[PDB]
Amino acid sequence: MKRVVITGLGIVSSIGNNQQEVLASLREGRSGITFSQELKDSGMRSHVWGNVKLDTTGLIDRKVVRFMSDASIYAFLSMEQAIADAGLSPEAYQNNPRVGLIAGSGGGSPRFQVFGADAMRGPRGLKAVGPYVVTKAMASGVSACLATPFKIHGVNYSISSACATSAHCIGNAVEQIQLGKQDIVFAGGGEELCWEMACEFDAMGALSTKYNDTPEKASRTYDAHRDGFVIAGGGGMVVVEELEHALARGAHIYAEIVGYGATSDGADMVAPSGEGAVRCMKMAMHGVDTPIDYLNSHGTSTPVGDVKELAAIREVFGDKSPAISATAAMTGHSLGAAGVQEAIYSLLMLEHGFIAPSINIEELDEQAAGLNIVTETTDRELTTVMSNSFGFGGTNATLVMRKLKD
Amino acid sequence: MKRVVITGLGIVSSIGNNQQEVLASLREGRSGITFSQELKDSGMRSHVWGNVKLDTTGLIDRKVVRFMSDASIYAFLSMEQAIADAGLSPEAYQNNPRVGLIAGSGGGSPRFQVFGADAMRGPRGLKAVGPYVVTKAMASGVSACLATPFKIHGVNYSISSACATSAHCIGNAVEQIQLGKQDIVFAGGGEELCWEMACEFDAMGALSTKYNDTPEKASRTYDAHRDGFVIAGGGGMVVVEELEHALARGAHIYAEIVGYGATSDGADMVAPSGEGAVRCMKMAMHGVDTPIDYLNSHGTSTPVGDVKELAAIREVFGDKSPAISATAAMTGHSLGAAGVQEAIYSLLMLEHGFIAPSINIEELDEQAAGLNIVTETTDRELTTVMSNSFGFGGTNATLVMRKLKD
Ligand SMILES: *C(=O)CCCCCCCCCCC
Ligand SMILES: *C(=O)CCCCCCCCCCC
Ligand SMILES: [N+]
Ligand SMILES: [N+]
Repeated sequence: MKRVVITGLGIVSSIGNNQQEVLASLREGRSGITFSQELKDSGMRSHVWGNVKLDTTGLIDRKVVRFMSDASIYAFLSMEQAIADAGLSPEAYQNNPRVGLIAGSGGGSPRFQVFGADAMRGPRGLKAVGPYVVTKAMASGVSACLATPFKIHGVNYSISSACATSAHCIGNAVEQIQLGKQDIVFAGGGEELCWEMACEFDAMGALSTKYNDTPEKASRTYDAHRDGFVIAGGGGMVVVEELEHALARGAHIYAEIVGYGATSDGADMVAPSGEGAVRCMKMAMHGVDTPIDYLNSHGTSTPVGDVKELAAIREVFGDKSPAISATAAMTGHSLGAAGVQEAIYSLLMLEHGFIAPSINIEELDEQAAGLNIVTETTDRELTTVMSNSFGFGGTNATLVMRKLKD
Repeated sequence: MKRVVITGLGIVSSIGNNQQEVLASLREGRSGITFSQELKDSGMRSHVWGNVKLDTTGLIDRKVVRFMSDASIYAFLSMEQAIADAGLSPEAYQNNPRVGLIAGSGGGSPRFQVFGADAMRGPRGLKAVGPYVVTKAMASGVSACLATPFKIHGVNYSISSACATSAHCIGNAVEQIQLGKQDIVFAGGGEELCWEMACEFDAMGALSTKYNDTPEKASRTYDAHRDGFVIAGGGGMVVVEELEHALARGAHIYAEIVGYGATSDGADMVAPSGEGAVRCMKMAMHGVDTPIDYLNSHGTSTPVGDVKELAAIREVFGDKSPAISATAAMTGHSLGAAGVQEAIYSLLMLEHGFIAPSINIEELDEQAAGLNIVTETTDRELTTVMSNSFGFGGTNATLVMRKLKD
């Protein structure tokens, strides 16, 4: 079939507003977690989050941004970055049936959905709601709000799968190219950050609550004292392109997507079975004749999740386990945007030959012994990398990226 | 080059709780629209909707339904029907890596999102929210809540694209089979019905408001006096299966999916360009050398939308325009669930050899002159049918289904 590569990337995360700032953070093992007065004031127990430190005011045309929620905004900015980074101009990607977009979010826009209901219940009713809430709150917001202004004519929809959302978007973009339907597909996603959505995770005891006094230490994947993930927001976009098309235009190729796994646990609603992850990674590794040098785990810093994934990793690789680090210990978990942002962190590590450190591991978990968990920025010539993304509903996604021969 | 067929269906709509009840409604041109005190009490101008006339209490295991919102419930029930209709036993589709599920909703669950925020702001805070709001409100709720209890091991995620959602879910399912990755994929979707979501549409003037005293006449696609669509809820699911696999087990085949189109307008955020729909239908018709005997239009009864689609149809078929009817005039528009429900209506028409009437046309719009809009139930031996689905963000989907030879 057709080979697929990544020729551009864009990102807005808790550790950087572009790939340069992100690279700097990854290398330094810098945390993007800060104290949130908003979460505290809402009555939550978790008072920390991975927020985007950027004033998006006036960065998007007024007539365009009026239909957008934060998830769409973060993704839109990420896409602008990706387009430039890919060296693409309007004449090449706009009004072109061979160019599409697949990007989504985990929950659309809880903030505007609540805004809509709150306004409607007010004395002005419909007049207070306004005519822009639907595009801001609908689940497809991220794809709709980008495909329209960027004049995309190809495929256009969002894939949603909880914390695996943007990982499946990328995988599906790869499939569109392998099917020969598209030459280029912008893939990724975004997720807003707000108490409206965060309080639901706190309500199920999934968020960290014992480290509010020391925010940068809250997310501590694999640490024996971890107590839940740190919610984060942001966006990310990658330019997925057919190999010949990319070579023909002299594009800059970060890596080739040589593996994509998507499976289902068919077990628990909010807990991983591990069995699904094993099949997902094996699927992504099928046909890959090179060993996995680095593995960017899902590792959101949860008691069960963290170790369940490691057990799955041991089952897949056995004794030949790759180097592992959970970037979430620095950035927090951006839910729907986690898949693309982590794929990007992995691509930056591959591009710059280094392994980001898995921070805040003061006491390694016993069930994490016998594995190579990197806790310090390590320079190394990586060739093949793997990134895992798991979401509620037993949904699993795995991406394997490899450098292209010279 | 795998061929794909539909071997089972399930549905919960405003016009029936199973395929038999729906068949009867379609043949009788019976409206599923009723007056809604809920919408009126909320302060809306639109007081009509296509509600599901069924008490779902106790129809799903307590431990399972606790994680579900209405969209998931409708889809779940639809899937139970589809499984039985397809004649699939547990050991045939469960714990099987070759069996997946792709289903979504247009907006997850506005009701539970608002519920969570409301509860959180109350005197009980987190305790009032409970630990089940995330799985109910997340955009992937429909796929997550079904893949888990049905023991799905293959693909598992939701495709979301506003009012084209379930149509893209079906198309993606076809793609998974064509890629040889799955032998069976349950595809479809669901959408809850509530003022929390409906008021947002009324706020942009998209819903009918001039026929509240005569509910069954509110949805009137192609009528010169149409004034917006009638919001509806419900679910639908179809069993997408590889041909050889279906034949081998002696499955009942409704039709083969011979065409699937998915395009983007790249124009207006909440209005169709028409140009995108032309490309979508043409894409779905590629290689289809049989004429379209019946076209189930998106036709949601909107001023601009109704005629824009007819213009696109004229451009695609020219002087060879097919018989057309908008089932939405009877059922209302179920948003994310519309795609699969309309594909099911089309399959029932194909299976039973008849064309459902496009009701409530008291005065045909002038821009619809010269077309074959069926306004009376008409028996006819159909062979190839087409169904269109369009959504905000300029997202387009078209499905073409054809009876298998003998
Ligand atoms: C990751 O799998 C955990 C679940 C994330 C679901 C997406 C975010 C849902 C927000 C709306 C519900 C609060
Ligand atoms: C169809 O294209 C019109 C848009 C449908 C969106 C359905 C989901 C909306 C959820 C958010 C409402 C404020
Ligand atoms: N990851
Ligand atoms: N349709």
